[PDB]
Amino acid sequence: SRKFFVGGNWKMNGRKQSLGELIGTLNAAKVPADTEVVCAPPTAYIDFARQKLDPKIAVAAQNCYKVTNGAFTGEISPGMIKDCGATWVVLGHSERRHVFGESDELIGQKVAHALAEGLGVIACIGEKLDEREAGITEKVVFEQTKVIADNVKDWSKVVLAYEPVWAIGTGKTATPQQAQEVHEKLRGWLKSNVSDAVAQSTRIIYGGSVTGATCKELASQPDVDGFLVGGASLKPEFVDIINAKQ
Amino acid sequence: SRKFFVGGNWKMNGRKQSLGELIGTLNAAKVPADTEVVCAPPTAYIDFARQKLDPKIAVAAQNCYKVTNGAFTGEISPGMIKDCGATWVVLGHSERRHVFGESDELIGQKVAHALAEGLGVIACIGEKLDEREAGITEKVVFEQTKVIADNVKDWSKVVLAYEPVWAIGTGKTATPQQAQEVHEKLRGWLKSNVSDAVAQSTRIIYGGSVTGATCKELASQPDVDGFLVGGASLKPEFVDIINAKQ
Ligand SMILES: O=P(O)(O)OC[C@H](O)CO
Ligand SMILES: O=P(O)(O)OC[C@H](O)CO
Ligand SMILES: [Br-]
Ligand SMILES: [Br-]
Repeated sequence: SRKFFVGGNWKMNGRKQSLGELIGTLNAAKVPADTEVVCAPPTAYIDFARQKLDPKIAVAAQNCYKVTNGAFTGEISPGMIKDCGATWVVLGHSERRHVFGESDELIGQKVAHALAEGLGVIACIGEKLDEREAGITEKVVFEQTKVIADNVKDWSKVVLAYEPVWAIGTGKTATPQQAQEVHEKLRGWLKSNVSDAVAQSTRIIYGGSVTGATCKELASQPDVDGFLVGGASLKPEFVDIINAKQ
Repeated sequence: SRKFFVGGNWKMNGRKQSLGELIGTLNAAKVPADTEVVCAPPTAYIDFARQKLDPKIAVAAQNCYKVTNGAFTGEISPGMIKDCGATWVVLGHSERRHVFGESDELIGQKVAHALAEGLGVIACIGEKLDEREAGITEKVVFEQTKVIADNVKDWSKVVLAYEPVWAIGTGKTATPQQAQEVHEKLRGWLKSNVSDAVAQSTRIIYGGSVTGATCKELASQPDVDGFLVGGASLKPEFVDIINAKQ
């Protein structure tokens, strides 16, 4: 079976004192069996966080660029992420796509480079409000997933994260059934376009709203394999989400 | 007189071993009198670099966002930069504007927030090839400088960096006279729109091509107050640029 996967995306939050406190709480949690936990600190704290987190929890960068070095003020490369002791990167997050304008083409190029350099990738996909309302959820997320898949040589290194962007900051609520419906369609895409084996083994994690009170029900959806958690990842509640299958 | 200012923008280059070596070379340089030196490491290495650089050299972040915390995967805030021991940030660099799409509006908002939080800002301006060819250099760089100035409460915390984007990756060469001409126009803008005192005291540094062989002549231009150095900042040659007024 697919190992349950819980990522905590700290986004642009934290300073050393409060992140050290958060890390103490996470280090003290008992990670259940067949559960994989990854935390993504702000870029200025990747090295700091990796030093303080126990190795039972992996560290991800929140983003990277598509070449190993160059004239890209403000960027970091996979080589730097590895040099700081992290082993994952989040790519294609909805904030990168829709606040910072990152294109599918660029995201695919980043995926190829990060994977070639030995990182795991949490590759994020999701449709916006206008896309959902127009009925093109499948067309959008299938094209996003195709670009990712076109840049993957080794699917063991990839986790897909579905973000219901249409239900984040819009007034719409995504129900667990609506989440499950998209996850099933994505898994069917993998079966038809990559292979049945890849479809059965790839974790597809949910990146919409999740709390301690809702995580059990979401995790019980048959095609939801874990979470990419936003705000709750900064709080002790994150430990309850780690235990959503318990 | 205006203190000569030399910034080294390492861009997306370096790993701990080679950056430690570079830092050893810079620590061993004798900084001449009335010369201010600032180095901008990749974001993953701000803290590392500040720990290894002697305090005679300041550390800058290569970019930041416009609020202190929030849902901005891949960003860092001024509060995090200060928490890592850095005291400057580079804002508006041509790669952020023209590779990553950062608007003037956003740059002004970042300037206001970084300054309010106590950082110094190296605020970058410059016109592209099509703008130069259309004869609108002044209109472009004056509007960029106006947005910056509209977000400055304390000009002692600001350095302006002119980047001749029209002469970077285009086949065009900016001559020292062409650089001086723009720096003079920018200083005249400050006189007419801020105050004569601000015009006389604000460093306007050159962000075009500079090497050990050309730095003396550029630094001798009357309105060129130093450099924001790109590739040479990764090499021992950077020490010769520090000494361009000697
Ligand atoms: O970036 P989000 O997740 O806050 O939502 C972005 C939407 O596309 C709004 O344009
Ligand atoms: O970002 P530069 O400095 O390499 O030049 C960008 C130009 O605007 C090309 O569009
Ligand atoms: Br805080
Ligand atoms: Br390297």
